[PDB]
Amino acid sequence: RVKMHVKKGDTVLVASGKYKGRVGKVKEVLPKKYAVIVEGVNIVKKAVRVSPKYPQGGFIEKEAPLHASKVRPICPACGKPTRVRKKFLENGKKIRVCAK
Amino acid sequence: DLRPNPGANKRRKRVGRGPGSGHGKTATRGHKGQKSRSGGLKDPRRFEGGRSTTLMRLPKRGMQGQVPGEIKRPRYQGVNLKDLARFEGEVTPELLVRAGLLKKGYRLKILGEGEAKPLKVVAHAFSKSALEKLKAAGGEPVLLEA
Amino acid sequence: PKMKTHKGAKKRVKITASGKVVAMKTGKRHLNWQKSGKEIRQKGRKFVLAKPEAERIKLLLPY
Amino acid sequence: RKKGLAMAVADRAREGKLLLVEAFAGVNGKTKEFLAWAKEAGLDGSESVLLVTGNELVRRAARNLPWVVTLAPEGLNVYDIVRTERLVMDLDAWEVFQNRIG
RNA sequence: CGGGGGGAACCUGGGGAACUGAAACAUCUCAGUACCCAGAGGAGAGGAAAGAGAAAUCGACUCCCUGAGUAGCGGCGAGCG
RNA sequence: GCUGUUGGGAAGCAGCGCCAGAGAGGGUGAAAGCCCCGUAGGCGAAAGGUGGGGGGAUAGGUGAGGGUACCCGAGUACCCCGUGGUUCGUGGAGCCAUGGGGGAAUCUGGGCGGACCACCGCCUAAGGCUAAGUACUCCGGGUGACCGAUAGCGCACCAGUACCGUGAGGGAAAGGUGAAAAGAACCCCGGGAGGGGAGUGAAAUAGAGCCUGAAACCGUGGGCUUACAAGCAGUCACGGCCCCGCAAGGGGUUGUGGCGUGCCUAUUGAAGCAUGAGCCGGCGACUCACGGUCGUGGGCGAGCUUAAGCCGUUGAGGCGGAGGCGUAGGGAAACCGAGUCCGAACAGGGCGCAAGCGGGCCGCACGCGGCCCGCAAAGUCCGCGGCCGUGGACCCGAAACCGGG
RNA sequence: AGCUGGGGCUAGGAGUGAAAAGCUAACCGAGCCCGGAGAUAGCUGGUUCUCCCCGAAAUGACUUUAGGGUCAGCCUCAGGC
RNA sequence: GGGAUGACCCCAGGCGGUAGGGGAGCGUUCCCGAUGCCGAUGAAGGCCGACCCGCGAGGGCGGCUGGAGGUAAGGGAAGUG
RNA sequence: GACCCGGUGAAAUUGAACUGGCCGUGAAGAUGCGGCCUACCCGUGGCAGGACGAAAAGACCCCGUGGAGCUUUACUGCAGC
Ligand SMILES: [Mg+2]
Ligand SMILES: [Mg+2]
Ligand SMILES: [Mg+2]
Ligand SMILES: [Mg+2]
Ligand SMILES: [Mg+2]
Ligand SMILES: [Mg+2]
Ligand SMILES: [Mg+2]
Ligand SMILES: [Mg+2]
Ligand SMILES: [Mg+2]
Ligand SMILES: [Mg+2]
Ligand SMILES: [Mg+2]
Ligand SMILES: [Mg+2]
Ligand SMILES: [Mg+2]
Ligand SMILES: [Mg+2]
Ligand SMILES: [Mg+2]
Ligand SMILES: [Mg+2]
Ligand SMILES: [Mg+2]
Ligand SMILES: [Mg+2]
Ligand SMILES: [Mg+2]
Ligand SMILES: [Mg+2]
Ligand SMILES: [Mg+2]
Ligand SMILES: [Mg+2]
Ligand SMILES: [Mg+2]
Ligand SMILES: [Mg+2]
Ligand SMILES: [Mg+2]
Ligand SMILES: [Mg+2]
Ligand SMILES: [Mg+2]
Ligand SMILES: [Mg+2]
Ligand SMILES: [Mg+2]
Ligand SMILES: [Mg+2]
Ligand SMILES: [Mg+2]
Ligand SMILES: [Mg+2]
Ligand SMILES: [Mg+2]
Ligand SMILES: [Mg+2]
Ligand SMILES: [Mg+2]
Ligand SMILES: [Mg+2]
Ligand SMILES: [Mg+2]
Ligand SMILES: [Mg+2]
Ligand SMILES: [Mg+2]
Ligand SMILES: [Mg+2]
Ligand SMILES: [Mg+2]
Ligand SMILES: [Mg+2]
Ligand SMILES: [Mg+2]
Ligand SMILES: [Mg+2]
Ligand SMILES: [Mg+2]
Ligand SMILES: [Mg+2]
Ligand SMILES: [Mg+2]
Ligand SMILES: [Mg+2]
Ligand SMILES: [Mg+2]
Ligand SMILES: [Mg+2]
Ligand SMILES: [Mg+2]
Repeated sequence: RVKMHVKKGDTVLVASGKYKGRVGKVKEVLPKKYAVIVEGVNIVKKAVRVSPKYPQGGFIEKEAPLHASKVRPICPACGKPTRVRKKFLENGKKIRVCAK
Repeated sequence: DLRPNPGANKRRKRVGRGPGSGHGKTATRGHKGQKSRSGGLKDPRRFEGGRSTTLMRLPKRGMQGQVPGEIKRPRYQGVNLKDLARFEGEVTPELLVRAGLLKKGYRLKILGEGEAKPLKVVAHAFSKSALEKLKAAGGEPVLLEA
Repeated sequence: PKMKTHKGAKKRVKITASGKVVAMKTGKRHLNWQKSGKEIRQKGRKFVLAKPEAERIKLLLPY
Repeated sequence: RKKGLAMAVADRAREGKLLLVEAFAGVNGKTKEFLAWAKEAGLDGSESVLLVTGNELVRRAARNLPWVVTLAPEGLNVYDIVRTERLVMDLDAWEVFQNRIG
């Protein structure tokens, strides 16, 4: 609603910057930030050494959100924008000389 | 032509007059320098002194007007011969408005200086000198009122 | 907005074609008796100078 | 407003950058087409062109071209004429152009 | 069967000042403005002539432009119009 | 619309392509028509509001001559007294409304056309209803030669809040790390707050009321210089010292000598012991509209010009001659007119008028016919500027006055 | 003619007042708030960048005028002789 | 005066100056120019300069900072110093 | 209390200051001008002669055709009678 977009829980390419050319699976959509996740971009989160679940250690991070505009879908080829087909009754998205 | 230099020629001068700076119109402000320079005077035109201005002259130009208003009466508008010369045929009002003088001013009265010409002229009044010159070849449509 | 013409002027002055202010001579509305014929007689019309520009400004539109 | 309107066209004319036409071979308002016709007519896109025609189809044709200023004949102003290196006019536009002069 | 109460401005009606201007002031102006009160509405008012005004004329009312700062009103002052 | 390259990050730059009824704009690590949201264009409501705009259907309504002469809005018309409105202020004061007194008639009636009469003419009061065009903007949306956190609404932020006041009421300040918290785990000093290493980052004097970070103000270090001088603090000239430079030559400091009455305002007159200012930064004062009068750049010229509005576009302009100013001036006016007014006066006298052109240039009139010429004779319209009039009219400031609370 | 708690009434040309023009929410010869309102102020203060040319007055008449004004005189700018 | 008008050379004068009149400019915000041009090899802004150009208001050039905007030549508006 | 030490730490005012005396000068009462005479630099406790010391745009005086409270056989109105 007003904030829907291009991709979801599928395979994508990253034409971004530092991690250009990278390709990854389900990007856990936000979308209240227009970011995703993929398996790219990692950093080093300090993480204080508290017992809860990090009993003495601290310096492990997860996957950076990554602004959704920097990713592009890929199917039976490389990138390419996206088109929409009727499905003769329901509704589905197809590429441009490809599918879904 | 082109975007550059289409600019106003010679005298455009927008440069108004700002009075604020050591050079030009400082302090006082390009005039003033005393007091009674703040929001205005009283005119002068007619006003001030504390005297009689110049309302001592009497208005013998009587007949100011009664309350009901001015009296509706037919007003006449002149037009010398010099003008008319311009065109031939039969000159008439309406025909004169849809051209030069008159224009609704009501009631045409041809007259004065200029040479007459062989052409009928429909009017409402005629000066002596008009009837004269025109007798020497030319119209005379007078009377009207119908 | 839109100047108004001064009715006290129009009612007592008239502007000629050359642009000259003209008005009635003053001094004969109730002095008469021990005034010579020459006085009362010499009451026609007259000009005005320097004052007709300040004067003319009030008969703006009537021209 | 008359003279001005006239003197504009004049200048452009004298420079040799005026060009009234009729041969709008680029039919159905498609940018593609109009671009081809311009190529064969000498309008590469290196000079601003004030295209004034009463054909709504040729209107849509250009418009989107950064070097073309589309306009109908009744709306022919002098400002636009002076801000465009070249003047291409429809013949039907050159009609009302006359009529709008003394 | 209705009403009561509210709503930024805008509308109508009933009431309705003074500073100020007149280089003092009382007629006059500011002004039937500000403000109070009542009522009506997405609008209100007005509206089929006991009209206008001089044209053998026009043809309900309302709103814009001219008429026009004209005609006129005025301690014929300031000014109102 | 991919690849390449510089880069922390391409959308930049390079090569080679493509769309366009879409090249408005916004966002993505920087500046992108082709990555994202969109734009041109084209679709779409079961339900609820709106809606004669297009359809029908009801309610209601339509005639002619001749008679009678019954009806045609009552404490009303009309008259007087006291007032209000209109431009109308007692004025020659009508017309519309009405507080008091008196007080008719029904078309042979009755009001009006500016006191009142007489002709001529206009219209039917004392019952009521009636859309559209007009006004406004809490709300929605679109635009901006509108502001950009002292501006713009009082408020960009948890504001009509904190706070003041009994109360009515008054009423603020205060926005920003970064592309992304990756916002600093752990170690050292320390009770902590704070630092120092290390680490994230392109950048950390971008480290968290953190972008840039000026000035006043307070420090630490270095150079020059002061304890026999004295002065609106500077300035000119030599000298010494220290820096820069190859050197002529500059920069900084000031020992001695000369010369020297701050700034502003107000004033006849100030360094003044007359006003005002602690210092720094920012807000702060000749504007706008409508008329007028001069000058000016232009358009057209015996003419010039449009207002409201209609049609267009969606930063496009046309149309619209109702009207305005000028071509004639005098006279209070009737009126006449290049004249008019005072006057018996073709005496006088006051106001007014008496404008072309050098002439572009030849017809192959050895003319000026006419056209051309420039304001012109002569004026209008628009722009611009000076000043004036009316509005707060250059800005701040009263003691007071009135209305409602 | 006592002091005092609580509860009540009277107010802006109005109250109340063993009377001073006292008090009326720390200032009363007419309270306070908001509005008219940006009242008016012939008075005081202030009025911002640079350079070039010219360059005054502090007089006269009239003024409920006298520290303010209108006209003339004196400065400047453009056109003409 | 040379004419050659080329604003470029000569000759001779004038150039203290408050209120005021006049004439030239500088800089600030915004608009057309702009679907442009300048910019990460660093825009605006800030801190220095003994350098350059203007009589001057200013404008350039260079070094550090700064981190995303700025806008010529010619013209148009004004909350402009 | 003042005075010294330890702790916390205001204010009005303030053109800037490198702030001596006498004769004299000057808008006629000089740290600041002139001549001369004194005078090493910086402080603490104290006195108040001066800085026409601070504070409050003199409340006495005058001016303004400013305001307000009051009076009466000033003018003109109004309630009431
Ligand atoms: Mg797309
Ligand atoms: Mg200015
Ligand atoms: Mg100024
Ligand atoms: Mg001067
Ligand atoms: Mg002053
Ligand atoms: Mg004086
Ligand atoms: Mg005044
Ligand atoms: Mg285009
Ligand atoms: Mg009064
Ligand atoms: Mg009064
Ligand atoms: Mg008065
Ligand atoms: Mg209605
Ligand atoms: Mg009135
Ligand atoms: Mg790339
Ligand atoms: Mg590209
Ligand atoms: Mg009967
Ligand atoms: Mg009836
Ligand atoms: Mg009655
Ligand atoms: Mg009657
Ligand atoms: Mg009638
Ligand atoms: Mg604010
Ligand atoms: Mg409280
Ligand atoms: Mg930084
Ligand atoms: Mg930033
Ligand atoms: Mg030191
Ligand atoms: Mg020594
Ligand atoms: Mg000295
Ligand atoms: Mg004095
Ligand atoms: Mg003086
Ligand atoms: Mg002083
Ligand atoms: Mg002193
Ligand atoms: Mg003083
Ligand atoms: Mg002081
Ligand atoms: Mg005031
Ligand atoms: Mg009680
Ligand atoms: Mg009290
Ligand atoms: Mg109180
Ligand atoms: Mg008022
Ligand atoms: Mg001189
Ligand atoms: Mg004197
Ligand atoms: Mg000089
Ligand atoms: Mg701005
Ligand atoms: Mg800027
Ligand atoms: Mg300003
Ligand atoms: Mg102590
Ligand atoms: Mg000393
Ligand atoms: Mg002395
Ligand atoms: Mg001395
Ligand atoms: Mg001591
Ligand atoms: Mg003591
Ligand atoms: Mg005083």
